[PDB]
Amino acid sequence: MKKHGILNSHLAKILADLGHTDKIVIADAGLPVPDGVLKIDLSLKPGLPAFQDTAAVLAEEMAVEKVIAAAEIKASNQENAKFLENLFSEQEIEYLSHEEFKLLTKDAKAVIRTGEFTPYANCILQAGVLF
Amino acid sequence: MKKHGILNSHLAKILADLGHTDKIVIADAGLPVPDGVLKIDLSLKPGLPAFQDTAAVLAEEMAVEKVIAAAEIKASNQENAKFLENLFSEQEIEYLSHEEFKLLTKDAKAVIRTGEFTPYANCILQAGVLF
Amino acid sequence: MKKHGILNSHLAKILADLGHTDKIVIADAGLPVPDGVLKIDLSLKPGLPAFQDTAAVLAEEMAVEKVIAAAEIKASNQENAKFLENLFSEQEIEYLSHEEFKLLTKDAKAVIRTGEFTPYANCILQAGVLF
Amino acid sequence: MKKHGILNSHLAKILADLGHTDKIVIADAGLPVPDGVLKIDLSLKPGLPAFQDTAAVLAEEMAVEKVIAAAEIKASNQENAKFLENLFSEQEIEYLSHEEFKLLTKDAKAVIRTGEFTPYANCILQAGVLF
Amino acid sequence: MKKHGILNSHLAKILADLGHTDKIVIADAGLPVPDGVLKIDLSLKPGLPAFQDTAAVLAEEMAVEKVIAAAEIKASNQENAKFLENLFSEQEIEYLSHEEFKLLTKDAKAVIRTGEFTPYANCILQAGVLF
Amino acid sequence: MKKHGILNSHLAKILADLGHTDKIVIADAGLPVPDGVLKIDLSLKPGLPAFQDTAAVLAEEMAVEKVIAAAEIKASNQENAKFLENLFSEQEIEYLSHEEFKLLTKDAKAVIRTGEFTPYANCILQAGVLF
Amino acid sequence: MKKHGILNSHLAKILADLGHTDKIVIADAGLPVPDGVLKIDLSLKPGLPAFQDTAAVLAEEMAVEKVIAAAEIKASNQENAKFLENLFSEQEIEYLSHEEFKLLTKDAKAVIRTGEFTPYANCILQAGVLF
Amino acid sequence: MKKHGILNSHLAKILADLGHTDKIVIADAGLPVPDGVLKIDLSLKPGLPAFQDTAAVLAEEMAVEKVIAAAEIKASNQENAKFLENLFSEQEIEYLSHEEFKLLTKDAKAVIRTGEFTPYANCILQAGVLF
Amino acid sequence: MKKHGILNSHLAKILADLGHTDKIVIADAGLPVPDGVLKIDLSLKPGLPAFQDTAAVLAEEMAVEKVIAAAEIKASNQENAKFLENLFSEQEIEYLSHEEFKLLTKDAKAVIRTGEFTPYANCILQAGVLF
Amino acid sequence: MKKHGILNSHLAKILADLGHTDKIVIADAGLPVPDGVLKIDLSLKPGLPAFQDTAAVLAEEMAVEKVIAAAEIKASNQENAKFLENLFSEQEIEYLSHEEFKLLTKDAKAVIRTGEFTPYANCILQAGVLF
Ligand SMILES: O[C@@H]1[C@H](O)[C@H](O)CO[C@H]1O
Ligand SMILES: O[C@@H]1[C@H](O)[C@H](O)CO[C@H]1O
Ligand SMILES: O[C@@H]1[C@H](O)[C@H](O)CO[C@H]1O
Ligand SMILES: O[C@@H]1[C@H](O)[C@H](O)CO[C@H]1O
Ligand SMILES: O[C@@H]1[C@H](O)[C@H](O)CO[C@H]1O
Ligand SMILES: O[C@@H]1[C@H](O)[C@H](O)CO[C@H]1O
Ligand SMILES: O[C@@H]1[C@H](O)[C@H](O)CO[C@H]1O
Ligand SMILES: O[C@@H]1[C@H](O)[C@H](O)CO[C@H]1O
Ligand SMILES: O[C@@H]1[C@H](O)[C@H](O)CO[C@H]1O
Ligand SMILES: O[C@@H]1[C@H](O)[C@H](O)CO[C@H]1O
Ligand SMILES: [Cl-]
Ligand SMILES: [Cl-]
Ligand SMILES: [Cl-]
Ligand SMILES: [Cl-]
Repeated sequence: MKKHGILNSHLAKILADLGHTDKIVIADAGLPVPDGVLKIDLSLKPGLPAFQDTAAVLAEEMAVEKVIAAAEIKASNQENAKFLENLFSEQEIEYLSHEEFKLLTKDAKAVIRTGEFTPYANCILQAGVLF
Repeated sequence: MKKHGILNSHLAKILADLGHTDKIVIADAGLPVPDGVLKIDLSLKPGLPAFQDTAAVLAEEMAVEKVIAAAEIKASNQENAKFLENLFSEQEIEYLSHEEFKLLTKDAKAVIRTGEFTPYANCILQAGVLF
Repeated sequence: MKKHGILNSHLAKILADLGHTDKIVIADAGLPVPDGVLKIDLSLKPGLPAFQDTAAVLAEEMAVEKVIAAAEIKASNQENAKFLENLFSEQEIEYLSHEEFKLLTKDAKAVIRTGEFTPYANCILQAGVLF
Repeated sequence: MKKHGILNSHLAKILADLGHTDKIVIADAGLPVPDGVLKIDLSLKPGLPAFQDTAAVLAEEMAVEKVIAAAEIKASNQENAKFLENLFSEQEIEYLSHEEFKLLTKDAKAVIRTGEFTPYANCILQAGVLF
Repeated sequence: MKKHGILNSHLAKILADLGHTDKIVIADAGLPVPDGVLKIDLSLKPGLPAFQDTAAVLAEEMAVEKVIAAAEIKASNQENAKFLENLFSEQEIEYLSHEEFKLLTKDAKAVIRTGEFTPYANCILQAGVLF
Repeated sequence: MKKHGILNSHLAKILADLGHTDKIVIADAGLPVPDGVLKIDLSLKPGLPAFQDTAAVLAEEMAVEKVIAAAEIKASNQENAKFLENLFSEQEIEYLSHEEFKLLTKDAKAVIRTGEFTPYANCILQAGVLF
Repeated sequence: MKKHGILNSHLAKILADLGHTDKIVIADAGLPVPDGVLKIDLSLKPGLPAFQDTAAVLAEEMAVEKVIAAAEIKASNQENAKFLENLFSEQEIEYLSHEEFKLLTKDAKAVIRTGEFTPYANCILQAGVLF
Repeated sequence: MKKHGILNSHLAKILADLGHTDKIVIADAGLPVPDGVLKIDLSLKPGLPAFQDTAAVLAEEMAVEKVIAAAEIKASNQENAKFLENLFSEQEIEYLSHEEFKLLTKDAKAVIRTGEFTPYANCILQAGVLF
Repeated sequence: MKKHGILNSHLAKILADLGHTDKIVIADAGLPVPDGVLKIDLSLKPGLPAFQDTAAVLAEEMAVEKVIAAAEIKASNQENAKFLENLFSEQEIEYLSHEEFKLLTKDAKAVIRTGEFTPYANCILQAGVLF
Repeated sequence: MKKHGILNSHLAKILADLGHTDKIVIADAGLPVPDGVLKIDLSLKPGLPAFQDTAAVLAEEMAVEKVIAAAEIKASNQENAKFLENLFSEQEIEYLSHEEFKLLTKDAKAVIRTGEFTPYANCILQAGVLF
């Protein structure tokens, strides 16, 4: 067995190919996935796994230089919005309209679907560099 | 969005094709997957999701006529062994040696990998019929 | 066997991947299917299954926020036009010319072909969200 | 549009390649489909389409020289057992145990899944020749 | 064996998927086939099969709404040109320059190559509707 | 255009790869095709193209060292049986039961389906060598 | 074995699909091949096979109506330039700059790589028609 | 970028899928790779990378329960044989003849080719379990 | 461009993957190629390229450990037989019956077709090791 | 085994297809790889293989007519910037902004990932010609 890194086999393969500026998406159960973008569905049931649990694991296994989210999250999901601001305190966090956000997901290497059943609980993690 | 059934998109597709006697495997993080058998990895980190949570969701979404498990589970994982006996009280539960168990997984339609980090926490669910 | 959700295996797989705003098409026996769009043909013979039977089952298994149809349906197929109004009384219904309608089918995740042999008996169901 | 023959596009493609002795299977909603065998699911809901309706359409679009069903159908599904005898008057009807029946389906060019929710409502149609 | 419809298996598959306005092309031995368009070659030797024989069969198995040919056919192949006018008396026959004709072939579902060794013996059949 | 050789593009490709002892099959409209063997269907309608016309073209474009046919052809299809004897007078002709003939088609590089509607009008052409 | 036509199996397949105006390229060892264009490499070692030998065989097996070559060939490779003029005296020969020549290879059905080690020893053969 | 685990992207994907008892092979530049086994070639030039460098990195990123090597390594490659003994001092090391060794490579998930130019410098690492 | 090694791109790819004991076949124009074995056809016309020319090039670019040919070559092709003996003076040359020779070709990584039009001008080159 | 040329099997296949002006990229561990471009990862651990070592091997196995690097390398990576100037003395070295550089990589036939952990250690080698 693999000794280090993320436990999920599908996710390990995606992280392995990440280069500077590549993007991956963490999404709630309702975000549509653009045609041609790989979808890894980790959901089991509503709320499992949660957006917070998934984002935390990725933050620990991936070098993130920037986080992108939809402005709407501040209005309909303060709970998760705060979590995001706290988790990525050192990184740059940009808010765009949800419409623009969706547009940006077309360039993602993958969309990770969580079981999160709350509004606009989605974010784009942009890969940094280790040197 | 889909109104009923299992939330996970990968799993929904597998359940959709199940016919009487078809088998699927729920497995801990260490079970090897036979070549040619589809692998759906739901693990996020050790213990998430747990064997119990995964087995419970499947029991509710799939008609199971028989459950197969390795005798070794009774010796090294009484906790999960009891859970299994309780969850599938109405179904037939058969214990085989772990070696035989692995052999049977070659005929499964899929292996669902959980984040369970305890010994022999694996079982084979054999599909029943609705009429 | 799968206990909940739509009975058709091909359809279950499509519903499983629907995200907010994704579209699927229910078509009569004559609608052309754009290249690149998956076609699931349920027809057996003229009139079986009917547009009404198909649309009703889908309404029960999918959360629809908007319905789109060709304006020509009102004048050439009153029975079915009324059926739609009644079935999706709570959703927004939009009428476009058949020409524009056909153009929209290019973005659909799938086209479900029925055995319907009456004019303009087609519609686009746009997925809503569960939270 | 195609003027003659069966309406279903998927089925038309299967019938087109049929040669003397090739086999296709008409199945109820529970029959498991062997790996590698093409599956065409026409089901919409329990009981639609019915085994009888599907078998009737195939009978008039395909030259059948022999029908094969499971003996169990005579005891558990007398109504559909009679339908077959009546529908395939001139053809040779052979009965086998359900187990042997399933073995034969591995050689089928395709399995057509109906919405039939009654025990052992399955049969294999063996293609005849037109000269 | 298949009881009704066109005898050729490849062609039956093409006709089965035809929807209103879909196009197929019947070509002589020299017409180039655009990249991406399926080619079904029925030629055996020069003159076999003939343009006329192939067109006659398709006219009988397909609902033709409109026929398109190159104006050059009237100048260099009056024999086949007259044939076309008579075979499709009831349908609309449009003449375009051979150059425009070729551009339209790129939208066809298939090109059927015949053994015809006479100039401009090509035509596009546009599918109609059965209701 | 290609100046020499067989006119049919599909067949030209198969002949191009023939080595000493490779086999191709010419079949009537009813011969079943083993799974995995390429099928090139040249049929248009019953009797077109005929078994005789197809065999004659192949004989002229391929170096045949041996011909294999079913014994049943001599009694059930005298006309074609005589034709085969005349066309391949130089080569060795071997007659096997039809059942044994069919097993042999498993090793063929391709089965050419003709429009022939007369019994046992099939034969295997075994490639010879040009030096 | 195939009695007539070009000996190379790869090339025989390309010639079989040629229609009026289709193009194939004969190249020296250095010509780059555009992505998506089939490359058939016949080279063995420098000078084997030569540009001249390859062009001569193709000229005898393909109906060429036009030849296109880079203007630079006349000054940098006089020997081959003369050869091209002699071999294709009947057909139309057009000279374009090498850069423009390369853009043209994008539309070729295939690039045949020879062992030629002399500059600008490339040419495009445009298919003619046999009637 | 991925923060933890093995640096090589191809290798990370292989490690991610390892289950208990799965095998991977580290090979010198001359070992033949069985058909069907994925080959990841890390060689740059003779001696780079070395067997020792490769084996050491893998030992750090993978939980190995058993090592298998060819007995011939002890006599023909003492330096490397000793290196293995030392590196995997805590694991079980099994020596088979090179012939039997090669047979075992057929079951490997992958063969990692190094730039090692010394005799029998190959080994099979058998994955252990983390709990 | 590639500076060193064999000039042919297809062949370079085959040589690159060769491991100790791997086999490639050099064949005359009539040798049949087993299903599943890659065929690289270098033939242009009869006699070009010659068996001798092709074998000479491979001998120079590949480390040959053993050579296998059919005994029949000594009887019907003494010229090429002597060539082989001289070219591979240092290597082991084994003669088997042509029938056994053919069975061994099924294990080859590739068959290289030459333009050789003389009997039994075929041979299997078994790869050696560079250390 | 292959006697001459680069040792890496993956790289050998890429070099084999190189034509005049084709490009390959040598990258550090952080460079993102455009979609559709082949990625060959040689990295083993940070610093192995090094940018210099990889570039040196490619230089002697590939005819390079022009090198392209990012201007940023001169300021952030002076050591590797000098290496390049020194290694490619005769070749033309062009510098562009890192952004323009990345755009050019979309046209590369492949990206070779090294274990180089230093800023802007990337370069594009443009293939020259051998005559
Ligand atoms: O689920 C997503 C969003 O988070 C929001 O709920 C709107 O619909 C989808 O786009
Ligand atoms: O992880 C599984 C078992 O559950 C046990 O831990 C032994 O190794 C694997 O087969
Ligand atoms: O069948 C469809 C329509 O419903 C109408 O019948 C016109 O032709 C097709 O576009
Ligand atoms: O559904 C089929 C049978 O008809 C019976 O119900 C038993 O299970 C399946 O094999
Ligand atoms: O064969 C076709 C035409 O019918 C005409 O002969 C001109 O060349 C091809 O385009
Ligand atoms: O069509 C073939 C035979 O020629 C015969 O007609 C019997 O059925 C098929 O096997
Ligand atoms: O090899 C070709 C040309 O013939 C010329 O040598 C220049 O480089 C390539 O484009
Ligand atoms: O390279 C391998 C071995 O390590 C040994 O060198 C013999 O040849 C191959 O099998
Ligand atoms: O061409 C080959 C042989 O070399 C011999 O000519 C016999 O036929 C084929 O098997
Ligand atoms: O790794 C590369 C560069 O060399 C630099 O480190 C910036 O990120 C990537 O583009
Ligand atoms: Cl990892
Ligand atoms: Cl479902
Ligand atoms: Cl039909
Ligand atoms: Cl090489």
